[PDB]
Amino acid sequence: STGSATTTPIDSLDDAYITPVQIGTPAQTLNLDFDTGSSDLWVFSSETTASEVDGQTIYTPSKSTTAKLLSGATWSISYGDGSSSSGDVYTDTVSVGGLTVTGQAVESAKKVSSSFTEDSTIDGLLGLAFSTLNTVSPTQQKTFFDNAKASLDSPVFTADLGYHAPGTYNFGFIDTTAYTGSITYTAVSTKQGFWEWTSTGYAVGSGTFKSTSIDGIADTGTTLLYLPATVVSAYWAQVSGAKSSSSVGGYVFPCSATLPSFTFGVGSARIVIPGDYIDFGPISTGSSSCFGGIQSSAGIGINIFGDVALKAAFVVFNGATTPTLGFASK
Repeated sequence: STGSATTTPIDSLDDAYITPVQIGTPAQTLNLDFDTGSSDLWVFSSETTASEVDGQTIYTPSKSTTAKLLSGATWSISYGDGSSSSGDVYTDTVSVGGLTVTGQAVESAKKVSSSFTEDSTIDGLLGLAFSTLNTVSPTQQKTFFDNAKASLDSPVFTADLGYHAPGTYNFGFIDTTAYTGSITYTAVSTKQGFWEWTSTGYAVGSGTFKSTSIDGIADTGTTLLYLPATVVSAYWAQVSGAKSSSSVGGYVFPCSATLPSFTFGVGSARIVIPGDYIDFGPISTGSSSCFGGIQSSAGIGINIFGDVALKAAFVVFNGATTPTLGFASK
């Protein structure tokens, strides 16, 4: 089997991407944030504290003939930005782009933190990191991908995020028309439950490539590119007027600037992030100070190849017995 679904930016900045997901019988379609940095499939629901729902589409398990309460199971998750959600668990039929999993753990939110409430466009998350990070207790649950894997033509999914445009998540096959050149594969460590890999270095604009190992995670659920302070400083030094602002919480730059590209290494190959991808617009409405798309990972404790990086590539999440990551230009 295979699946193929379009993923769409939630706003003009590509702050996140939503992908339609069919849950239950009859189908209830929710727009979920596919997140290769976490491993819970959770949804706004009929059980969500009413004051914490503001425009999201909710899953109502009582209206699904295939929903079954997973007795005793609870979940609770905290994300790197300080947001959180928690609740109980159903199993139900979940389909993505024509690909169907029966008995998928659907984590029903009883509580969500303010940033989820305040984002009316995201109805939940669909985790695609390794199932070892799944927060369901006392019986940990498998991701959608993990459940689908055996049925897939090939045990892979691919992320093809658009810049200011829709893209595609495919399951079970590699669309050879979706990228240019060849796919370069690179080793993955699953020891932290992430799609963790080592970039071979970077360049800023037309500058020379610096060969240096950068361990990080391929994370579709993170907006920006978080890299070591040395790297990030070298990037923003090429932008006149750019500075790190503690009050804003990162590098800002004059909105009048033309940003240089940023290249990262995948083995001997190179992925080029165009400068425009690194502009996340005024820090506040009407401001001429713009927020940078490359930020320091210092104090996060991990480097994160988020959407800014991933949207410059066709990315293969290879879930073979020994997982690997593939990157191609596109």
